[PDB]
Amino acid sequence: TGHPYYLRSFLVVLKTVLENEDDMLLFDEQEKGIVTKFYQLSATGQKLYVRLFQRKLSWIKMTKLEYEEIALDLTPVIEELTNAGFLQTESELQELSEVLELLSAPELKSLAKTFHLVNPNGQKQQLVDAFLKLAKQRSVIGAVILKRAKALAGQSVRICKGPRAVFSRILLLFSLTDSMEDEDAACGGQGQLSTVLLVNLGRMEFPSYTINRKTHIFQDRDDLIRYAAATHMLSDISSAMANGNWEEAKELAQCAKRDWNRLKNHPSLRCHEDLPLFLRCFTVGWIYTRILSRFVEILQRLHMYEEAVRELESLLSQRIYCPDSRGRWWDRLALNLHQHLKRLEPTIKCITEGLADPEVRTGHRLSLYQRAVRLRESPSCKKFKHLFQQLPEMAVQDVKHVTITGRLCKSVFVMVLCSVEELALAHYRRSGFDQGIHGEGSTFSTLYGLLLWDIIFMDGIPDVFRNACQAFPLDLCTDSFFTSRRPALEARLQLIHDAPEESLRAWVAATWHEQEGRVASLVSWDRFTSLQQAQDLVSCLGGPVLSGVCRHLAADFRHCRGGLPDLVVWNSQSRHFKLVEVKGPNDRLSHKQMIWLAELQKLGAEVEVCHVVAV
Repeated sequence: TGHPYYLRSFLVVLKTVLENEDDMLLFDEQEKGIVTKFYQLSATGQKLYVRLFQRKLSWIKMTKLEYEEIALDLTPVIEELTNAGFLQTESELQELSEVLELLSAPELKSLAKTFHLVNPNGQKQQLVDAFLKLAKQRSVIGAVILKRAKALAGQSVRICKGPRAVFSRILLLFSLTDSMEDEDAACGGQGQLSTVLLVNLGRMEFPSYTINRKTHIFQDRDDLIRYAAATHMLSDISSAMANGNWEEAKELAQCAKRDWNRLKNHPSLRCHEDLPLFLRCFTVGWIYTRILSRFVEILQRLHMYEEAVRELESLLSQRIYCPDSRGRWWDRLALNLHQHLKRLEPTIKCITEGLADPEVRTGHRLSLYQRAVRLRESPSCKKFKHLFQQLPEMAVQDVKHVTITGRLCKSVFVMVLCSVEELALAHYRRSGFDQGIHGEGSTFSTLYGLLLWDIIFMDGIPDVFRNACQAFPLDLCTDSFFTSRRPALEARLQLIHDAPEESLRAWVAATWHEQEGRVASLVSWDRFTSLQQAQDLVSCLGGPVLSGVCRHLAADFRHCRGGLPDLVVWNSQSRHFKLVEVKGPNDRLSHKQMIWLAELQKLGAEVEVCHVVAV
C-alpha cells in the first residue's frame, strides 16, 4: 500500500519539488525526462534505484547486492534499470584497478593463488599493487587478470552519474523547504538526505499553512548548479574535518577559496546579496562564506594562527553573508590574537569593535564583555586607559550554585548505580520538587510553539512558505521573523503575560488538541508525558515568565534557542518551581546559559546551577 524505507519518502521529495513552479524552471527538457523515466519504472525498479542512489558512487556487486525485500531475483530488475539509462552493468567495468578493489579478501587471495606469480599473503593494498604492476609491464598477462577477476567478482552495477545528478539537485532543492534552514544543515554525503528525514517523511503529517512564494531564489539552471557544486564542496570539507584529515581539509578549502574569488562580481552574484536574509542562505555566496568559516576552524586546528586571524578579519570585514556568525568570528578572533599571537593592541581593537557590533548577541556578547573586564583590571594591560571604556555593566551574576557527589563505580554512581542526571533529579525530588523534565531546551521551545502556533504558521508573510513539507516558516531564525509579524506577536505576547493560570492551561490545551503530532520544528509532542503535565508546568511558570521566554525565542531564536535551562523541576501541590542548569563532572556553564539564567531571574523565576562531582 506504500513504498519502502527509502522510496515512499523519495516519492515525497519528487512530488514536492515537481509541483514547485520556480523549481521546475531550473531543469532543462532532457532532465525533466529523466524524472518521467523514473516514474515509469516498476515499483521494484524504483525501489532498487532509491536503494542504490543512496549508496556511495562506486561499483557495487550483485553478490554484495541482495535486496530480497525488493525481489528474489534482481536481474530482471537490474536489466530494467540499464535499459532505462539509470544503471550500468559490468560489461562496462574495464578498469582492472576498480575490479581488484571490488573483490573481497577471500576473493583477492583466490586471484593471488591462481596467479602463482603473486605472493599469496598480505593486506588488500599489498596484493592490489602487485597485480597492478604486473599488468602494466605485461598487458597481454593483464587482460587475463581482468577476465578472471571480473568473473570472480560476479555481476556488478554502478549508478549512471547522469540522472543521479538530476535527483541530487531535486533533492537539494527539497532541502530548502523543511530540512536545512533551522540554521544551515550538515550537507554531507554528496548524494542523499540526512537520517532525520528520509526514513520518516512518508509518515509525517505537516502543519497547515498557505504556500506563497514570490521571489526567485535561483536565477537560471546554472545558478542552481553553482549552488549544488558549492554545497558538495562544503560537504567534503565537513567530511574531511570529521575524520581528522585536517591537512586534507585545508587543501579542499584552499581549493574552494580560489573557486570563490574567481566567482564573485559575476552577473548573478549581486542579486543574491539583495535577497532577504532568510532566502540569502540559499546562495552560492552564503555557502562559500560557510566554507571560509570552516576554513578558519581548520587553520586553527593546524596551529596556523596568523592564517586564521587574516581569515576571520576578512570574513568580518564583510556584512552581507552569515551575520548570525559574527559573534563567533569576533569571539574566536579575540581568543587567537590574545592566547596564541599574544598581540594586545589588536586584541583590544577586536574586543572593542566586536562589542560595537549590534550583530553579536547573547553569549558571545557576554563573552567579549568578560574578556574586556579581565583586560581592564589586568595589570599587564594597566599602562593605558583602554577598557574602563564606558561599558554597559552587563553583570555575570553568579546565581545559586549547588554541588552533588555519588558512590562512583559512561560515568555511573551509587545510590545500585545511577546516571548523572538521575542524581540531579534525585537531589531535587528530596528538596521537595516531585516533578521534573530532563529536556534541555525543548521543554521551553515546545511551550513557545504551543502558545504561538497560529502566529508562527500565520498567513501573510510572503516567501516564508515555499512548498509542501515545511515544519517552520523560512524566516523563523532571522531578525525578520519578529518584525514581519510585529502586531500579532506583541498582541499575544502581552495577552500571555497577563494571563491567569487557567488561560494558559486553556491556550495550551487549544493547540495540543488541534495539532497533536503535526511536524513543527519547535514542538516535541512527546516531550511532555501528556497535555496535563504541560498544563501543570505552564501553571507554575505563569504568564510573565512564559511571556518573557517566548519573546526572546521569537525575537532572536537564532541566538536564544541554545542555553535554556537543562532541567525544570516543580512542586505538584505548592506550584513552586526551579529552572536548573545541570553541569556534569567535566563540563562548565556556557556563556549562553549564564545569560539565560540571568534573563530568567530578571523575569522572576527561581534559577540554579547544579554541579555534579566525581566520587
